[PDB]
Amino acid sequence: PLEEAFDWDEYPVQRVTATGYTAGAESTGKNPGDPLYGLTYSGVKVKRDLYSTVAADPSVFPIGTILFIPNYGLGVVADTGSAIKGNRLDLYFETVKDVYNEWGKKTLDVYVIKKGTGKITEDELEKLNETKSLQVFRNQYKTV
Amino acid sequence: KPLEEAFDWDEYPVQRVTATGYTAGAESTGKNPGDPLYGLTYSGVKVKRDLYSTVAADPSVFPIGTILFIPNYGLGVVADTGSAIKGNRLDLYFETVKDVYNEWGKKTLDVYVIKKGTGKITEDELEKLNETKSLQVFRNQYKTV
Ligand SMILES: CC(=O)N[C@H]1[C@@H]2OC[C@@H](O2)[C@@H](O[C@@H]2O[C@H](CO)[C@@H](O)[C@H](O)[C@H]2NC(C)=O)[C@@H]1O
Ligand SMILES: CC(=O)N[C@H]1[C@@H]2OC[C@@H](O2)[C@@H](O[C@@H]2O[C@H](CO)[C@@H](O)[C@H](O)[C@H]2NC(C)=O)[C@@H]1O
Repeated sequence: PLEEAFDWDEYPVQRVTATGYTAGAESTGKNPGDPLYGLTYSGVKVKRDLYSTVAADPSVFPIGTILFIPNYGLGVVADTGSAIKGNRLDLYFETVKDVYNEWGKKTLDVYVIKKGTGKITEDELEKLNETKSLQVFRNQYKTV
Repeated sequence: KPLEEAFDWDEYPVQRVTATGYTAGAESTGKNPGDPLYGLTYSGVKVKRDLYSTVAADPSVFPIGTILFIPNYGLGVVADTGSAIKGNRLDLYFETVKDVYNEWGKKTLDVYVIKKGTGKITEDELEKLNETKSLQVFRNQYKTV
């Protein structure tokens, strides 16, 4: 594939943190019908292609900057965002499902603690969450 | 210390799986808020993010009620299922779509800077890049035919 087709290490390298996004309201607060729906900060339409539109911090990667992003592809800096600051990228995908599956999808090892019986109730789930020996870890997962 | 290193988890059996995130929202479930069935899992339990969170899996692999420890997510109780959740597949519940984007989808990686931009980009410039002759062989893997 493209990752192996060229010696990319001849180009400058930048460590970044990257998430995915779509043109939809969950990312942009805009919906179909809005005048600027689907349009990046630069004015060009969002695109997932050989060269895809990506979001970055203009002070780090100016608009028009061409990047190669492993496991995503070639990217042209065309968009920006309030949360997109510093060494941060946001990668355009067509659908929320694509963000979940093409960037969010992770292969990893999980530990099987107890085989289930086929049932679970609210009471049992509450009992598990009230486990005394684990309350010290609980604030790390509770939102409230 | 983090839960991920507070116990010798390798004492327990290990299962390689492919995992994604989901929410109660319509993008995942097709249900809208106001629906009395909104946020209701297959097991009849309400979706929950907590010490023990509700996760989705294939019952034939992980029966309902199965407790897992998923690194960088937490302890999970299999309480949900899904048409696409088959085989060694897990779907991890998050409260919002942004949480799925940020808390699961966020990756630290190196990218290569091919060319620094001038501060402007046009549709025609982007089109010409995508029409690069020597790269049309690679284009099938990114374009959605
Ligand atoms: C919270 C946050 O930073 N959201 C970003 C996320 O990353 C890129 C994209 O989605 C971004 O949306 C773009 O915001 C810019 C600044 O308000 C707008 O000028 C762009 O038109 C908008 N892009 C699109 C495709 O709508 C969000 O602001
Ligand atoms: C595409 C797909 O499989 N989506 C899944 C995704 O993973 C778990 C959850 O979201 C799942 O939603 C649950 O579907 C089950 C039937 O398949 C229903 O019985 C559950 O009530 C439903 N869960 C919720 C919280 O609505 C989606 O079907």
